[PDB]
Formats: sequence, C-alpha cells, structure tokens
Amino acid sequence: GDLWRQRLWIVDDRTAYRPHANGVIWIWETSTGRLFVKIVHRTTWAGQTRRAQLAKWKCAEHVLTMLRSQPTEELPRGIVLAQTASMDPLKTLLAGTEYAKIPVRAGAAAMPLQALMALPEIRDRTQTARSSELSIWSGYADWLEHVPVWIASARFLLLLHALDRAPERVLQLVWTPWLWPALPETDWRRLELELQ
Repeated sequence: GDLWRQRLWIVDDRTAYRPHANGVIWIWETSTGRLFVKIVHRTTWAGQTRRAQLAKWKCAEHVLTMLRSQPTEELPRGIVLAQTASMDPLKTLLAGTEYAKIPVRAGAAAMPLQALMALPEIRDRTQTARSSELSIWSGYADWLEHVPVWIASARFLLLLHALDRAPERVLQLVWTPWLWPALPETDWRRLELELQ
C-alpha cells in the first residue's frame, strides 16, 4: 500500500482493443487520483494485422504525449506498466528526451485498473466517441477532504478489485468530473466494509 508515497503513473492498456467496440487506455495518477481515459477508436484496428504490435506502440506513444503535456513539477516520479510488452517501446520513445531517467517498471498487472470499463459513465462516453478522445476524471472524488492519501488510494484499489470480481454488485452498492458519486464518509466506510 505504498502507491500513495510519490506521484506514480499506473498505465493499463489491456482494453485498447475490444471486439467491435472502441477500446480505452487508462492512466491512474496515484498521488492525486487523477485519471486519464484515452478512448482508442475502432478505426485504429481496421485492416490491422497484429493487435499486440499496434497496441504496445500506441500505448508508448500515448504515455509520451501525456508526459509532454505535463509541467515539470507535475511529472510522475515513476511509470508502472500493466503489460511488459510496452516496456521496451516506451523506453525507445523516451530515449533522448527530458523524460528519460524516469524509472519505468512492470508489475501493474496485479491491479485490475481496466475494470473501470464497468462504470456506466465511462462505458457510455466510450462507445459514443467519434474520435480517439482524451478525458480526465478525478479518481479520488473529494476523499482527500476527509481521509489521508493512503486511505483514498486503498479505497480506489478496493473498488478496482470489486469491479473486477463482482461489477454488478459494486454498481448496485454505489449510486473535472468525479468518477464516483458524492457520498459522506460514513457511507464510504460502510461501503468499504461491504466490498469484501
């Protein structure tokens, strides 16, 4: 439970190709809760030949673009990739740039960040997309008002795993833009207890 230490970027592209639907690449900023949803349009895959070949490089290029759009004080202190196949491509695209010597690590697989595909607001903004749209959500809502950073981080992680093992039950228990509904802390506590 040490993702609250520094400003890390968890990158998950395991939903970049979804059969006959727009995919998504997720970037979770651990310290702040900021979530980068990059909708990958279906035209990406039209006429393609290897999904891994294309996906790994588009993910690497996307991370490079999100880096380029950040101020130097808001650059991540580490980058964690869910799939190791994009570890080499990412490094290649960062060579020779100011973002080299930002440690790039694997092992985010243990974290089912892609399970956010189950939130109806995201799913609905995703399918109706016409371009490969970028949107930014606040994954910690207003939790940093009432809990320390490590609690908000852990809560988000518990939500991720609950969405990955019982998405309907999570959706039924819960409910710029907030990813979660505006609830008091007591209901958040009861929810944490109920989510196994």
